[PDB]
Amino acid sequence: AWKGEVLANNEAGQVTSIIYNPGDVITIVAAGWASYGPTQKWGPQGDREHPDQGLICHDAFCGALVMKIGNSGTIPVNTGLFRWVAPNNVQGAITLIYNDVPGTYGNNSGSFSVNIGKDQS
Amino acid sequence: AWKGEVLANNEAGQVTSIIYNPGDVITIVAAGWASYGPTQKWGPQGDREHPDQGLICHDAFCGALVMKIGNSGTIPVNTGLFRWVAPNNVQGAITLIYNDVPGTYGNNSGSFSVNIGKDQS
Amino acid sequence: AWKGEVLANNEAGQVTSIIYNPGDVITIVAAGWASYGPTQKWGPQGDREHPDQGLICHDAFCGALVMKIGNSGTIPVNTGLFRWVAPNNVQGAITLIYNDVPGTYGNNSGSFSVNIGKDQS
Amino acid sequence: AWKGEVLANNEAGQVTSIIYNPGDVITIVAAGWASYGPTQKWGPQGDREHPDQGLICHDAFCGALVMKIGNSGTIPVNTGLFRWVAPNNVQGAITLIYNDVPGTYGNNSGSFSVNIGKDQS
Ligand SMILES: OC[C@H]1O[C@H](O)[C@H](O)[C@@H](O)[C@H]1O
Ligand SMILES: OC[C@H]1O[C@H](O)[C@H](O)[C@@H](O)[C@H]1O
Ligand SMILES: OC[C@H]1O[C@H](O)[C@H](O)[C@@H](O)[C@H]1O
Ligand SMILES: OC[C@H]1O[C@H](O)[C@H](O)[C@@H](O)[C@H]1O
Ligand SMILES: [Ca+2]
Ligand SMILES: [Ca+2]
Ligand SMILES: [Ca+2]
Ligand SMILES: [Ca+2]
Repeated sequence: AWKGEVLANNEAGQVTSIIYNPGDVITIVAAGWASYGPTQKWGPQGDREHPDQGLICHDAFCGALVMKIGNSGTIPVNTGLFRWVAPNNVQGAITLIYNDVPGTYGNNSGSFSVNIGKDQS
Repeated sequence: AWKGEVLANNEAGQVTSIIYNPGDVITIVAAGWASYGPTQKWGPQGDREHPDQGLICHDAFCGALVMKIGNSGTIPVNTGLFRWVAPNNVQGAITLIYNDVPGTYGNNSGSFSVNIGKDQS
Repeated sequence: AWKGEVLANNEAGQVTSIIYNPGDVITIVAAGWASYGPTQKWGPQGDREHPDQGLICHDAFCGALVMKIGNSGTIPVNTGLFRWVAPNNVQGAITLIYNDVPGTYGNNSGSFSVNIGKDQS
Repeated sequence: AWKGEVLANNEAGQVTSIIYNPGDVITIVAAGWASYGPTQKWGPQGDREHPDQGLICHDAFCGALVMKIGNSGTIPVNTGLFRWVAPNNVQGAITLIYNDVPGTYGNNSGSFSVNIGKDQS
């Protein structure tokens, strides 16, 4: 299992120790408070009012938690994944990432605390 | 395992099929958008910019997801619980509850989708 | 999870720390060598070439591992149960027992080693 | 998980759909009756009274269930493995094999039924 923090201002995100292998079932729980610039903070689902101005993940709000598995495209995590299995032919290390516009992470703040584990399968 | 909705304006909470028994380990993941009044909506962590005016759970923000197990006091859930074990002498039906001030539920809207599962022990 | 030994000579059997509750999924793995009287020893499946002369469990061979959940009747365990749900409504402490005819346990010998845990549900 | 059968006269063994990966925890439960040549049949622990005359696994009796993980050596399975981690960092597909002397499988009969699953990690 893996337990850690994902920094909102980290454009490259956080490569965890979790290698998602074919057939794996995983569970992720994410918590905390982060900002993509404003004084205000949002949780791992991000800001439902802010427009997508070129986000690394277009299927989640600005300020949401997302991930990559190996060299996959971005996949929404939001508050977490419950006994989740990946789409075909997706595998590799899980990288966790705050959803913002590339080049605009510098004014970000806060973090999410995240637990990942493998479930029975 | 249980999957269901928890309505923000339901003061009674939502009873799930989950009976928490001594020794049980559980995982909860909660998602979605709800309001305790304002036209704006918050995820399962609630509104961190709002004061506690006599909330059912003082250990969570207003608009947060909370729970009771049998006749326990309120326990925070927020975005979820990862492989969690209850305090001794806490057991019975899990009821999920939106965190608000009692009697002020009428102006609430939205809801959270919540998965609960028992883990290996 | 529980690990312990079940003696062939114990007509009372072995209480475990596992309480089976409705909806629980369990796994048991049993190993070792025992006898209901003969010099030869058998594993937890017992002796397939021996007639049933009034065994505590008619659905398993003489010398097999069986169990009770609370005050249920006997349920075969044999070498174990993989991610098993009680097919009947039963509840309570699992007790493990060597399958022999009551009062004939005085010539029995050996024991089985047994692991039991609850699985995700 | 994988649910299948292992035939006593299959010298190569049965390749399963389970790929053991680094960090995996597995549970195996095996049942049934088989023979390495005699009339009698034995369970997945094999015959504790038969000498080792060059068995493919020296850590298990003749007629026992064993396996290989990738190009590992033979690993005893017997009645099964409870929440088990592979030693020495072995990894790869799990192949299940009846323990007998190489070239003497031709007179074998019966089978074991086997369940394999991955556990939480
Ligand atoms: O839309 C994303 C964008 O939102 C605001 O304009 C922020 O101040 C920028 O840093 C960037 O995060
Ligand atoms: O702080 C609790 C309180 O918050 C706001 O004022 C809402 O209008 C009320 O309905 C109540 O939910
Ligand atoms: O059938 C059961 C019976 O089997 C033999 O007769 C044994 O010697 C007895 O002690 C009893 O275990
Ligand atoms: O020791 C193993 C050996 O045992 C007997 O002699 C069998 O007939 C052989 O086929 C072989 O399985
Ligand atoms: Ca920004
Ligand atoms: Ca309200
Ligand atoms: Ca006896
Ligand atoms: Ca043979």
